[PDB]
Amino acid sequence: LSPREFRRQSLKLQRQGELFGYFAGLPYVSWRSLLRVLHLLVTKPFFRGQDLLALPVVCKRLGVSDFRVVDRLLAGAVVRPPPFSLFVASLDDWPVQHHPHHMHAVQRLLAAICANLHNYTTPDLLLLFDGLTALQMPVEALEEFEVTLGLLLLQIRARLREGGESFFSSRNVLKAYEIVSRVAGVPPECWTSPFFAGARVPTEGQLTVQKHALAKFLNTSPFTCSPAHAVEDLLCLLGSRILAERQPPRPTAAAMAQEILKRVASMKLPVEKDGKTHWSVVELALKRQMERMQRDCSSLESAVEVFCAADVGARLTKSLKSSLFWLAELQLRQATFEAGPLLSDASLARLTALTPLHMSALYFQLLVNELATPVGDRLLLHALRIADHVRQRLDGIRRQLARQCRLSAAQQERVLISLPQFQQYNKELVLRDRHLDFSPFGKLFNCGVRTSRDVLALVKVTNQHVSRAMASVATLQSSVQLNGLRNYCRELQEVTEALARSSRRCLYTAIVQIPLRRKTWVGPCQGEVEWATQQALAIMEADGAR
Amino acid sequence: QAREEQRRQALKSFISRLDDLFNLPHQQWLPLHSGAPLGALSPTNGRDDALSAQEAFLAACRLASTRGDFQWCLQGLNLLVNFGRLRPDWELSDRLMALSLHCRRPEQAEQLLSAFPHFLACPPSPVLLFTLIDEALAAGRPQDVRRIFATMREQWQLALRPAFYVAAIRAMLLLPTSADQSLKEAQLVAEDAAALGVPLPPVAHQLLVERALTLFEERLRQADLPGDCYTTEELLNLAQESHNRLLVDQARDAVRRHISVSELFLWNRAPNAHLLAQAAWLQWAAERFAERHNADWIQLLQQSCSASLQELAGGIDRGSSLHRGLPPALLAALIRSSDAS
RNA sequence: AGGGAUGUUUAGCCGGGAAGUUAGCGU
RNA sequence: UUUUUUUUUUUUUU
Repeated sequence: LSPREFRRQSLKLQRQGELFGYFAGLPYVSWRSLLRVLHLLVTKPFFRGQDLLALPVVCKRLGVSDFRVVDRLLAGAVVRPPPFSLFVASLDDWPVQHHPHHMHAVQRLLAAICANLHNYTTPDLLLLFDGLTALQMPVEALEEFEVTLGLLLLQIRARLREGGESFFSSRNVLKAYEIVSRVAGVPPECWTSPFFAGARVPTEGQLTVQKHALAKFLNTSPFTCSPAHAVEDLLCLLGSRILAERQPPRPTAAAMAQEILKRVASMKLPVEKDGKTHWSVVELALKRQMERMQRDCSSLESAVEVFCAADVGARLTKSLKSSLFWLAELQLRQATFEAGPLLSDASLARLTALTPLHMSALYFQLLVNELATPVGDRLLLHALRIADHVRQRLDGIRRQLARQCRLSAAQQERVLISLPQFQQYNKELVLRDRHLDFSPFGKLFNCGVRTSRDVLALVKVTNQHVSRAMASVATLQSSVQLNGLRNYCRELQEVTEALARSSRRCLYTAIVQIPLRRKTWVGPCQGEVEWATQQALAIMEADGAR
Repeated sequence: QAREEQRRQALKSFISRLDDLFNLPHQQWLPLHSGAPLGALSPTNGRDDALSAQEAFLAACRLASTRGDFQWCLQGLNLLVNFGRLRPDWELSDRLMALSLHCRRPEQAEQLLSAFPHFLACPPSPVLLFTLIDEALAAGRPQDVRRIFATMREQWQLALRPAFYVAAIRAMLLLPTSADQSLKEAQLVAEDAAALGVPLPPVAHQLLVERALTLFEERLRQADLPGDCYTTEELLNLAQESHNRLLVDQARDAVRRHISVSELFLWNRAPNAHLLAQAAWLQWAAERFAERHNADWIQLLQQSCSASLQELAGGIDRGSSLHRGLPPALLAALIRSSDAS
C-alpha cells in the first residue's frame, strides 16, 4: 500500500474502524502524509473501532505534542450519547507543551469530565467512576486527581436521590458496591480543606477548572462535602442487599477548560512566524518429616506453598507443649543463578527469607540486610559472590567498549596528520551500530543483544541494587557505636566500599562510549511535526468559516 | 606506553587541528546538521552521511580518563559557542555532567548544577544527579550533600521526585556531631516534605527517623541519667506525630503506585503486622515521675511474641520497610527492666 | 521493580549586507 | 545553494 492511494481513501478507512493499522506500515511518511493524517485528527476526532486504544501509543512515537491537538482528541471520547480501564492506563509518558498549568497527560481527563459534570446521566456515572480499579505521575499532579474524584460522589448522591429503575436491579447493586467499597477506608486529608469548605457561595492555577464546577453545582442544587461523607452512601445500598447529533457538545467543553491566555509558548524550537490558508506428642513427628520431601520435587509457584504450610505447623505444635510442662538450604542457591540462569523472575525474594548479571545483584542486597540484624554466611556466599561479579566487570564491558568504540591507531596515522587530509577522510570518523559487533556482549554470563540500547539497559539495573545496599552498611556502622564487633565491621566496610564506588564508574564509561544521535527510519521528525501542527490547526478555521 | 603516548597524542592533535579548520571561510566549515531530510534513490540514502560539528567534538571527548585531559576538552567547547555551532539538547547536558566524573573531579561536577540553566536548554539526566550524592558519602563528607539538595529543590525546571528525599535524610543522621544536633537538622528536611504540594515519602522513611528519635534522648533519660530533660514534651509529641504522617502517606501511596480491653483485630481483614512494632511502645510519662504525673501494650504485642509474624499464612506487602526489629531499643530495653528488677 | 520508559536532522522563492573570490566571451 | 535577518511570503486534490 503506497502512500499515494493511502490519502485518497483516508476518509473511508476511518469509518471502517481501521486507520492506524496501515499507518504503522510502509516507509515514506513525509509532510504530505503527515499533514493529511493531522487534517482529520482535529476535524472530527470520533473513533469506534480499536483505533481508540492504539491512538495514544502512535502519538508518543510520532512527535506531535500540542495543548490543543491533545485536548481535542480526548474530548471526543468524553462526550456520550473495549474496557475503559485500558484507555486511562495509556495516558502515561506523554508530556504536554504550550501549557503553563498542565504539562502531563493525567490532567486531561480530570478537566474534561469535571467541565461536563453537569451533562451526565446516572447509567454512565458508574462508567467514569470505575477508573480506580486496576487492570499517573509519581508525586506531581496528584492534588487535582483526588479533588476531582470527590466531585463525582457529589453528583452521584444528588442524581441517585432523584426518584431508581435501572441501577436498582438485582445485579446492578452488586457492581456498584464493588467500586464504592474501594473508596471508603482511608479518607484523604484533601477533603478536609478550605477549598471544599467554601459553602458561602488567590486560588492556584492548577485548580482553576475544578473551582468552576462547585459554583455551578451549588447554584442548581436548590450541601458541600468537607468531612468524610460516608454511611449515607452505604445505607442506601444496604436496604437492597439486607432485605448536529454529537457535534455541538465538543467546543464548549474545550472552551471551559481553556485558560484566560491564548497561547503561552515558553519554548519554541522553530522560528517565530504565522501561517494562513485560503480554503500427646505423636503428631509432632507426623508432619515434621514432610519438610525435606519437597526439596527434590522443587529442584515452582506451587511448590513454595508446601514449605510454608509445613513450617508453620512445625512451630505451632511444639508451642503448646513448650510452656505447659514447666537448616542449610541456601547452599543450593549457588547452582541456579551462578552457573547459568533461565527464566528467573522477581519471585526469588520469597525464596530468601528463611525458606544475567542483574540476578546476582538482587541476592547481594537481601543477604546483607538480613545479616545486619560469621563464617557460614560471610566467607562462603557473601565474599564469594563479590569475586565473580568483579571479575566480569573489569574485563567485561568496561574494557570491551574501549577497544571497539574508541579511536583506532589506523586513523591516527591516516587522518590526524595534516589539516588538508581532514577535508576528505572525515567520513571514516563516524561510528554506527552497524560497525559495532555485539557478539562479545552475548557471552557476559547470559543473541539477546541486538542494538546499542540493550547494552546500556543492562547497566542501571545492577548499579541500583548495589547503591541501595551501601546505605544499609553505612547506617549500621554509625549505629553499633552506641571486641567482637571490630571483626564484623572492619572487614565489612573495606569489602562493601570496593564494590559500591567501582560499580558506579562503569556507568560513566557506558554513557560516553555510545553512538551520537542517530535514529531509526520511521517517518516525520520533531522539526517537521512542529510546523505541521500549526498548519493543521489554522487550516480548520478557514474552511468552516465560509 | 599504550595508555600514555597513544592517549595524549591522539587528543592533542584532534583539538589542535580542529582549531585551524575554523580559520577557513564558512564555505569550508562542517555542516550543522547531519543531512537533509526526505522532503528535500531509496529513502535510506542520505540523511546520515556527513559529520557534524557537534558530533566531532563529542567523539573526541571519549579519550579523557585523567584530570589533565579534562581541561583540554573545555577548549573545544568554547570554540563552538563562540562560533555559534552548538545546539543544546538532552544529550549535551548528560555527557558534560558525566565527563567531569569520569576524570575524577567531583569538585567541578557540583558547579555544573548551579551554572547549567544560564547557557543550556535541557537539564541533566536525573540519574547523574543522584549518583553524585553517593560520591560524597563514600569519601566520608556528609556535610557537602546539603547544598546540592537545596539547589535542585529550589529549581522549577527539574521535576520533583520522592526518592530524592530519602538520600538527604540518611546522610544527615551520619554527620559527626552530637546526638541532639544531628537529629535537629534532619527534622528540618522532613518538615519541608509536607508543605509544598504535600509530597508523600516512601513507606521506608518514617521508620528511620523514629528509630533514633526514641533512642537518643528518650531511652537515655531513664536508664543512667536520672541517678539518685529540656525538651521532653517535644520528643514525645514528635514520636506520635511521625507515626501519623506515615499512615496518611502510605494510604495515598498505594492508590497511585499500583492503583489499589478494647481491640479492633477481630474483623480487620489481614493487615501487615510490621507496623505494630513501633505503635506497641508503652507511654511511660513526660517526666521522670512515671507514677504521679501520667496516668494515660501487652494486648498489642500478642500478635508476634516469638519474632514470628503472619507472613507465611497472611498477606503480602509490596515495597515494605525493614522486617527486622529494634535491637538497640527492644532487646536491651526489656531485659534491663526485668533482670535488674 | 519509576534510579524505568519515551524524546533526537523540517522544506522552497525573492530583496538587502560582510569575508573569500575578482577565472568565463561557450548566448 | 553554505555564515549573518529588528525588511517578506508560500506548502491540501473528492
